[PDB]
Amino acid sequence: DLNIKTMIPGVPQIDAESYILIDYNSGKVLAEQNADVRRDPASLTKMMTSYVIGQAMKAGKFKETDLVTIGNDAWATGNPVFKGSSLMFLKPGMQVPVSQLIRGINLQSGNDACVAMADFAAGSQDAFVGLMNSYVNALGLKNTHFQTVHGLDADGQYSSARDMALIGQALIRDVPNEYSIYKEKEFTFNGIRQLNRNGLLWDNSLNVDGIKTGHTDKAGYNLVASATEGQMRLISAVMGGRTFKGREAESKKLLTWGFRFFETVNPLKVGKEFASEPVWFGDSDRASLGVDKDVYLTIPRGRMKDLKASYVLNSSELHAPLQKNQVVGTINFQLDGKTIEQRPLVVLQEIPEGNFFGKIIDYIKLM
Ligand SMILES: *C(=O)[C@@H]([C@@H]1N=C(C(=O)O)[C@@H](S[C@@H]2CN[C@@H](C(=O)N(C)C)C2)[C@@H]1C)[C@@H](C)O
Repeated sequence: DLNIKTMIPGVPQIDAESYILIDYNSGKVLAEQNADVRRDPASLTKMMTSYVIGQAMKAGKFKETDLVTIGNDAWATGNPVFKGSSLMFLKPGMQVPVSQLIRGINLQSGNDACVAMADFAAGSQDAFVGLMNSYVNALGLKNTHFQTVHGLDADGQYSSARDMALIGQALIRDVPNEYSIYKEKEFTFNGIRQLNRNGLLWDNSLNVDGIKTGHTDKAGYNLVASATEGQMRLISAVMGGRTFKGREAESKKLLTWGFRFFETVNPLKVGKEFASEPVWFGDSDRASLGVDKDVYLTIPRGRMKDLKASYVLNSSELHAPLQKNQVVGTINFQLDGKTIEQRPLVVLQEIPEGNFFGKIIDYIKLM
């Protein structure tokens, strides 16, 4: 009858030590297990490296076509610390376009390429790690600290499924030109073809434009994945997966589960009037009320027509002056009579005080 419509879906068991599934637009956590346990991120570290780089290029600090000259510290076979790790095989003296180095970072997980771009972007690796951890602070991540540009095992570096899912959200949102690289399945440098090890890119059942893989014998098998269905986008991060086949199978389970049982809705957009309230002492009698940021809600799929919204005002009356985006109350979104999310009710257009004097006196005073 209606137990169907109010059904909570069982969450599938996940053969991973830590995971999280979130909606990209709404931020809603659909499923989680040990999402805040600090773990080693392995090459998921390179998501942040890519984020810092994308911010730099966004700010015009360098271009795709600028040629980086490879220094001694990015010499692949000149630094045995790189042994047994993925590399794009850079040698001192080469001039490699920025567009190729970031593809070594994102697609081949090339640790030498991270060193190349770090010195280029920030002058040194320490400076670049400083940018990384500063963006950790700027994004409000609470279980993430970086000590390398590549994600080779550093004793004091860690992250979490939630923080890595939030880093992936930040990538898609803040630096989309950089994020659009992760869907490329193959990249060739210096006559060596290497594959993007995110096998979900190959899965036709999903529209995975994918993020980053990572694996060390201490981290396990890590993968941050993102897919779309229509205009809904989900993000999954599993850490401590058992095998390469295991981490992708589990991630895919979360993404199809999330898509099948939940949907994302956009019930109100910025600048569209949600409500109207009288105003006192103003040049306008009424205030137009809405949101300063588009509302995205994640609800059970099919239940959109059952979504109801209402609002409360912080004060009994509204007195001018009122500014653009001044918060005067709360919008309540309810499903089945229960409030499922709130977002601030704000003034859509500033409303100054009365001032009804001769327009010319006004000018004259200025003049
Ligand atoms: C990041 O976690 C490390 C790097 N990244 C990956 C990955 O993209 O999944 C692994 S996979 C790579 C595939 N073949 C293995 C190998 O023996 N070599 C040397 C290429 C590893 C890899 C560990 C990064 C820190 O190195």
